[PDB]
Amino acid sequence: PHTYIKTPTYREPVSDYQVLREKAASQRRDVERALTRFMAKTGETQSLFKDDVSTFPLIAARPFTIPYLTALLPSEL
Amino acid sequence: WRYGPARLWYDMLGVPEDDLLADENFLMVTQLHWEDDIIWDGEPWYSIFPIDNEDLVYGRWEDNIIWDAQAMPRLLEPPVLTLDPNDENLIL
Amino acid sequence: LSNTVLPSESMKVVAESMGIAQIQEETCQLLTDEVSYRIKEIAQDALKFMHMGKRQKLTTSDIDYALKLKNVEPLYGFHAQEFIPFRFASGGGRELYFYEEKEVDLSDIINTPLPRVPLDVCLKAHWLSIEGCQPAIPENPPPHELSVEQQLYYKEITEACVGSCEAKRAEALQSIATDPGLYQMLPRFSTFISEGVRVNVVQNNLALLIYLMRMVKALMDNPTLYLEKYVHELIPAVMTCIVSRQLCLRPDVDNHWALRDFAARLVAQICKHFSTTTNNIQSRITKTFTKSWVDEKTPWTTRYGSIAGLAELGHDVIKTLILPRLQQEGERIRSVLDGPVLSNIDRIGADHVQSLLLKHCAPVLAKLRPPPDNQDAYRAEFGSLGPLLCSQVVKARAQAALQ
Amino acid sequence: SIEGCQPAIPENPPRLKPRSIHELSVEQQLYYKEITEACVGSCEAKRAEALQSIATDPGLYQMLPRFSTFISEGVRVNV
Repeated sequence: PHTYIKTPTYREPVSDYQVLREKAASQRRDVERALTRFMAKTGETQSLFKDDVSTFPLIAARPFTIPYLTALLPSEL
Repeated sequence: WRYGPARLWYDMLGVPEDDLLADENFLMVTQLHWEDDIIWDGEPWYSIFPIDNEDLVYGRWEDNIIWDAQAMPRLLEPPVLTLDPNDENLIL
Repeated sequence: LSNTVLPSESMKVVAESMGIAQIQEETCQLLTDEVSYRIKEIAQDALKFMHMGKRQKLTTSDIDYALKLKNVEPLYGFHAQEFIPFRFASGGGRELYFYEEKEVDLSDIINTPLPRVPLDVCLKAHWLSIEGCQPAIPENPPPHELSVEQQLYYKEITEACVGSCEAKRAEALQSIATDPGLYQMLPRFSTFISEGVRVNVVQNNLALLIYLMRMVKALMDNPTLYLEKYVHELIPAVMTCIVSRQLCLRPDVDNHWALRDFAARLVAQICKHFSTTTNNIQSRITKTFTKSWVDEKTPWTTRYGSIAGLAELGHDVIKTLILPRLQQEGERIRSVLDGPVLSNIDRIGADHVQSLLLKHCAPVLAKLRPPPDNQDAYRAEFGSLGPLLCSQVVKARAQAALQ
Repeated sequence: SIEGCQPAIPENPPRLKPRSIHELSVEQQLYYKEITEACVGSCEAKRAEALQSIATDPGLYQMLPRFSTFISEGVRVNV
């Protein structure tokens, strides 16, 4: 065959619903954890424990001037 | 694409449409201290191996480097994105 | 080209509105060369109120000022806001166009919303040119989809690395370096970084380039994400930060020099972690650095970048690339110990190139020479590289003593 | 000639981006797998042919990165 036989070949496709659900779930959890830690580190922060910024940082609660606009209104429409 | 990734750059710009040169000298056998590697007393229907970036392996990316710049007359505006599916770790 | 008049068949139609049944063709020619003669005398006298009253529009008050000039009675009802409508009537052999006027109840003009009151003429002064070009005051002319969570994360992380404060930047870079799930946002970061390094050509901002290089250095330290599929975008961005010539806004005081050795260390790391024999990353980076260094006409900044990258690649590279062109130091010291123009910028860049060259060639001279090194400096170019080599041998002896 | 094609025997002289293919054929990839699994010397006649096959295959270029990488990587995790 090597003398004159050629077939293209492709990469192994992962069409499995279990591992696709796991990949999408873990990527969503990791990006939302990274986003919330970045936003809690670069702003005012609260803490459930005394002087606890590295582990479980909370974004501090800011008051709105008009709170029904950020509560009741839909953001994806 | 003006609204795609790099929209921030596009908005900041304000664009709105839409013999020592012989090949051997450079072979890394003649340019690498590969002696240090020698371990001194150390203490297929689908591809068997990974497919390389065809653009890096083949394309002339060197043509996107700039010879002269801030003092030069060229211009830029919104450009597209492509999403290569050969790379794993991309959900779509 | 020719004298253009109204058509003679347009006067047969007009003569039947009058009641004239049959009008011969010599009378119709007699009518249309007179009415198209009086049109051209009010077309050209309306143009004298369009030009003397500087308007370039020919409003309908220009024709009414010219009919007043030719003593002919005015045309009533052409100052209202209208346009050109026409309505085709097909018919059984009679083809024509008309107006199709409309009606309106009288109480809906008594109860229309009134327009806003006009303003009076006032004066405004502003500079148009100040001893030269125009100022940039606003009175002058100007010259697959990320989810909302990760869209917000992308927005906050990219706007934290633009330079409002340093602490949010350090937390954003410590986020990029140490999060597990930042894939699906790697192409956006690569596009952001490469386009932002490109935007240096419009605005030579050293600070934003240092911030983008610290963004790349933070992206490399992430254990979870693999930059193999996106390294073809980050390589020329760091290369642009190395071998471009104007990295500064004020060339003399801005330390473009550090964004040089930082990006050189970055590209040595990017071709240590990712160079494979299928990639040929390191050989293709050394070839660009080499043909930028050996080739003359290159500025001292880009030669500094080439020497910095080549010397951060390793010891064998500076053995087989830097050490053949050590005679080039003489060509450098041509413009340093002498140099007709002293007050140019070609001296600070030249002795920066000199200092980097002898700092990196001192351990190479310590590796491939005798231990004595009595007059190696004299044998070296300019006798300075040899003094640096003696200092390097002394430093190596001190390190051995510390060990 | 075999139905128009000249064989390489020693008696002869010489937006989503599309899903790419490996630069080796599956006959070539199977050949690489057989030659490497014979060259780890489970049987001596298998080795010796595989060594002669390496020593005189004309089309063994464009597979040579994968052979060099298999050698290099092997010795380092084999010492």
